[PDB]
Amino acid sequence: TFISRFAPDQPRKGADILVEALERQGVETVFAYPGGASMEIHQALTRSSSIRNVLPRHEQGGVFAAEGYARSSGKPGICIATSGPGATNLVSGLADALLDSVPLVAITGQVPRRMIGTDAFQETPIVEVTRSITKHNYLVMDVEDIPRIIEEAFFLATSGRPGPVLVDVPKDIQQQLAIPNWEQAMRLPGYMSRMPKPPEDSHLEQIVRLISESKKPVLYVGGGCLNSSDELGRFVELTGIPVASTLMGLGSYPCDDELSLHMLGMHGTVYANYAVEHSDLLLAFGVRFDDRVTGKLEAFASRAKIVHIDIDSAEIGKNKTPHVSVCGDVKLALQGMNKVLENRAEELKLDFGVWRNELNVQKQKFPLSFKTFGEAIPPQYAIKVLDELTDGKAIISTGVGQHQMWAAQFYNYKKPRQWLSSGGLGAMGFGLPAAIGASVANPDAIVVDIDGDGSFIMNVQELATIRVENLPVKVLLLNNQHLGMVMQWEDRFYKANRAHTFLGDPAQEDEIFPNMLLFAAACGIPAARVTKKADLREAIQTMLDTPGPYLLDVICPHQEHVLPMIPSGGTFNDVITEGDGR
Amino acid sequence: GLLTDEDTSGLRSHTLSLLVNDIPGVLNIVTGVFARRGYNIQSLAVGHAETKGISRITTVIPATDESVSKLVQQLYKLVDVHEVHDLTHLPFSERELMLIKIAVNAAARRDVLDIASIFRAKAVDVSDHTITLQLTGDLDKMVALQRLLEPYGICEVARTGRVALARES
Amino acid sequence: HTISVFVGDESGMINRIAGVFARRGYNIESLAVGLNRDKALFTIVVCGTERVLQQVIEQLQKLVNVLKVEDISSEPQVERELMLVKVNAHPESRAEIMWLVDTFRARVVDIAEHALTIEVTGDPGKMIAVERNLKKFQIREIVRTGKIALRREKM
Amino acid sequence: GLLTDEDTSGLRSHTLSLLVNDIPGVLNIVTGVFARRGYNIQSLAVGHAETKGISRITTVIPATDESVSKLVQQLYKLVDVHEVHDLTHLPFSERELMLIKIAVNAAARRDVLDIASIFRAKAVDVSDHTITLQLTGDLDKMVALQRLLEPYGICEVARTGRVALARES
Amino acid sequence: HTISVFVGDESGMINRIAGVFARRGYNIESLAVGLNRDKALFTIVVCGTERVLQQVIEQLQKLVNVLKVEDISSEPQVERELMLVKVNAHPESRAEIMWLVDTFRARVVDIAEHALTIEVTGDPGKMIAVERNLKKFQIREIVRTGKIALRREKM
Ligand SMILES: Cc1cc2nc3c(=O)[nH]c(=O)nc-3n(C[C@H](O)[C@H](O)[C@H](O)COP(=O)(O)OP(=O)(O)OC[C@H]3O[C@@H](n4cnc5c(N)ncnc54)[C@H](O)[C@@H]3O)c2cc1C
Ligand SMILES: Cc1ncc(C[n+]2csc(CCOP(=O)(O)OP(=O)(O)O)c2C)c(N)n1
Ligand SMILES: [Mg+2]
Repeated sequence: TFISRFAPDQPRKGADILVEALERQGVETVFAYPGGASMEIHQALTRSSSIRNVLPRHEQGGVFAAEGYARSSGKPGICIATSGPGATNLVSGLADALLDSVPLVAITGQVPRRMIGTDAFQETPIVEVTRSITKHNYLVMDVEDIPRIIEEAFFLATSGRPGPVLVDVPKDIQQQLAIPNWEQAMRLPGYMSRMPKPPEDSHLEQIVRLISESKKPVLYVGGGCLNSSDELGRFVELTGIPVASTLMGLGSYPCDDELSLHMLGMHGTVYANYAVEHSDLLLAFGVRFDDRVTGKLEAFASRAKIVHIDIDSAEIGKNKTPHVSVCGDVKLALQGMNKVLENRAEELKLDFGVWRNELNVQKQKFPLSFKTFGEAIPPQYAIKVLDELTDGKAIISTGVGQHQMWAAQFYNYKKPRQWLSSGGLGAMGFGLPAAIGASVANPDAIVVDIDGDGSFIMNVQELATIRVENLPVKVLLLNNQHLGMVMQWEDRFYKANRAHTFLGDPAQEDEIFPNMLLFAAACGIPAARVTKKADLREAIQTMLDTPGPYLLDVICPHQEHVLPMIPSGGTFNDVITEGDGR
Repeated sequence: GLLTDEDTSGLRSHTLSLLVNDIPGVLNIVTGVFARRGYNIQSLAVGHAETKGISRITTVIPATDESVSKLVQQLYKLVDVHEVHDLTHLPFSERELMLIKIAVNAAARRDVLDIASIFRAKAVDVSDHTITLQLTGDLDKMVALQRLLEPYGICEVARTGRVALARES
Repeated sequence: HTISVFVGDESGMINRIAGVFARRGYNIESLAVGLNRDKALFTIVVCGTERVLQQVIEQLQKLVNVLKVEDISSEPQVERELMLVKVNAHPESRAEIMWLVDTFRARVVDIAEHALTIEVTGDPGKMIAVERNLKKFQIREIVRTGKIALRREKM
Repeated sequence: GLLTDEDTSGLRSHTLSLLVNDIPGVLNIVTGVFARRGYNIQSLAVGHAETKGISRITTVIPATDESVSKLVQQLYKLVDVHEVHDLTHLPFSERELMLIKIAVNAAARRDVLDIASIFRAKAVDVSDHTITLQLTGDLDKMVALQRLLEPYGICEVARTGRVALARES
Repeated sequence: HTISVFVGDESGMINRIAGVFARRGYNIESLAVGLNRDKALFTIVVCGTERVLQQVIEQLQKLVNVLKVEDISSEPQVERELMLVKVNAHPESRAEIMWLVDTFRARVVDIAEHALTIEVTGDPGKMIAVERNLKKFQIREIVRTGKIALRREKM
């Protein structure tokens, strides 16, 4: 039973129909940059207290907060932008949630429907701009079918590969007064034809008929186990396969058990690449098999037999050819995998100690070491410092780049969605606004954050959102005055130059740029600035007890580079062995 | 530069019979996928299917069936697509009208309509400035007429693109 | 309210075109296009007023690849629309589709015992006949090309 | 030397409708008899009969019916022959297609298709180099067209040989 | 996988030809030939791979009388195959073979009260239609010539 804010037969502004239809899905936090054209929905918000406006400081910060609330809860996050230019700034985060497969909903105003696309004022035909980068768009032309498409949006947000749905409403639609006809069905006829049915064990038979055939398995898990809390851990409790977790799957397998292969691929852990490029059956639970993990299409575990479980039918065979393939919701089909294979628990193989012996001799022979050149803090140490101090579970946001994988390869994750990424979009500036939404998905819980020196700056505006919303974000700044990802891509691609990698001021290159203390002190937030390891455990000690938010500022050494890095279309033969910036 | 060019097929040339809703922008959501999958669309012809309220797009894509399997399920990722049918590995009707205006004189108009009588082209409109044929059938009969009407004073060949249904026979 | 578009050297020529009816919010009634290596002649009918038709004949020329847009509506056209209807070929009811494809004067390309396929061609007035008159027999799957127009040229 | 010659009949010219199995070499067992009985085979056209699994050969042999009675029972000495029918002393349909490519110019192509319109010859393929008729009917209409297309630039007359069934009328 | 053969002055020209598919063990799918006093144009489709097709286009030139063998398969051909079907002409079921010979557009040469004879001509796709579509009426005796091909010649 929905607690209706008003009468069920009140002909009112469509934003009232809209904002009730959000709470009728059961959502509680929006991100609503205010409306010179989406005006009524912020007005209809203010007559509600079940929904919360975390009003961002930028709409790209807003949609990344709508990312950050989505992929730190699993509830489909809702941004609201103003029409036109506000909606153009979603196009960042909508391109995140499609590539990162994140259930997002983007409500946005449009202009009057008598003025749509007329080269009008405050207009961007964003229903047609973001056609290529969302799961669905909407351009509703009546009040009576506003919650038709809204429940269809949250259908399309939850169902299939969970994508973003930009849902647009014209300004004169909410300024048109009509009655909410609530319970009408999903006008969604084609999507039910591939609304993915539960794949039964007869389809999973040729997985488990090949589990015993598998001598060298690997558990190539990723963003499809984003709902698998312990179901993947139950699966490895049943059969014991060494994992290979990607970035949206970092957390899914709690990466501190015996098969602790953190991240695989071209930038992963080199001993998980050894785990994946030596298998005879590449078992995959929810991965998109991209270029910067596979390297080559045909040589990425060429000696394996790919099985690949996805909710998305189109993903199956998209980047990588599968040997035998089965669709279906993984966490549902894992409950139809582990809770059915107990009849075969005395029948199945479990003979992977000779495969667990391969990783053990190559765990330490292929290590996760660093170079403490003097005392300039290895950030790869500083995240092993993090889980030494963050008391275990920590919901962590990241920007992207060299500092992205430093959280990946060097934090011991304990739960999916207690981790944020942009691996698909690879969005710089995603980090700190992802800490905004994570601090309302899991508000009281530890929302620690890390950001690079530019990606912190690239969305530094949403620092002001924190003090307004009292969020306890714990943001680290892995500063190196440098575009930290592509400076290694100078070296290992072509040349050891410094071609526009230097982010800092060349007049004060030895000094900090910019002064992130006086960033947080500008928005009144407490801050720090770290370069030495003695204060490193001290600063996080000051961080996790700080009331409300906290910033700090480690200094990454500007010439420190990460294994591995292959050119696109590569194998583990083409690994780099020790690449630095010196 | 007057006439549309010769033929709309290569070697690969897969045909996909889309079946989408009658959304006002539903073409742009569908060829939006052909663009965003890096496919040239060699020919396309949309129209309203048997259930009035949905559409039907018949496309021609130069892609091998490995890449088409990266499209038929990828076109399923669209919301409005009810079904796609890779007709190219099936026997299928391939009929396409082709309105060919040809500028002719009086005596040459005799030596055009006979060719139009060969192809069962109903010469839909004639003047003294010109005659406009309208032939229909497979694309080989389309390209045969245009290969044979290039000797004559052709004008705007307003074609329509390959339209298909897989025959049961 | 119909438009013929001639476009030049690009790929995804339709995406420029079918965008700028959707992003302009002006609905296409139908469309078809004979694409080639560099040339394509669209034929687009847009169910709008002549005022908004005057916009989109020039707003489609805000696109770059368009060599020519001509609103062909005012001319005496030849609107010819093909419709490869696949009809249920049950011989209890096939027996009258015989003349009811002879009336519309269309070939029948492929026949099965329960599915025959006809090739109705021409005036959309005659096409909406078949979409209604042959709807009285159970239709498997109508596929139809878009309405194509040309100038009935005299001087 | 391009065209096939004029006609496939003499005075005697018996026709035998064979009815043989669909053995892969079953033609060579049948014309093996026409050779080993010293018969020239004036025309022959094989094909699959009404029961899919058997064939049907329609032959033309210049032999009088005394010598044909030394063949119809002699063809019965073959194993695969189910029946032979001496159709020549019966009324029988005698239809034979005849694909006649003719090299023509533009104006002469007018003065060919009209002749093809006389014989109800569907001009199956046309170019500017040539036109290829396809007429069908009795062999007299076959030889009449080839006697009338020898004035034109004929090309490979890909005939098919007399095909027969004895009419019940 | 089809072959056109032009042969010279001998008798029993077919015996050289129909031998060297049997004695080579490579099955003919169909055959027909317009023999004359010295000339004959075979048209042989051999259901084999293009490798073994490459053999028999030259192994038939191991015969002496063959003036020319051309594998016509790669060309755009005109495969036209006649099929003088004699159909049971019962007027309860004759009444629909009327249009079902008009669809395939064939003359009907001789009619009796229980046996009519049609003359279906052309594409083997259209011929296997009649062999299936008119199989739904009781067929007395199909006789068919072999598929005949020619070059759709352009330069
Ligand atoms: C510069 C850079 C370098 C990188 N290097 C690497 C690397 O070396 N190795 C590596 O592994 N990653 C790397 N990444 C990250 C990588 O780009 C993404 O993590 C990966 O492409 C997407 O994650 P995923 O495929 O595992 O899951 P996602 O793509 O995020 O989603 C899982 C996939 O399976 C299916 N799925 C989605 N939802 C569900 C569901 N609810 N149930 C079942 N199935 C579902 C979907 O089809 C989806 O495609 C890098 C990223 C960047 C930006
Ligand atoms: C706007 C944008 N530009 C460029 C990139 C590609 N890119 C990702 S990270 C990166 C450099 C990394 O800098 P930063 O994100 O601040 O973290 P760092 O590794 O320097 O600590 C680049 C060039 C991107 N994802 N987004
Ligand atoms: Mg940085």
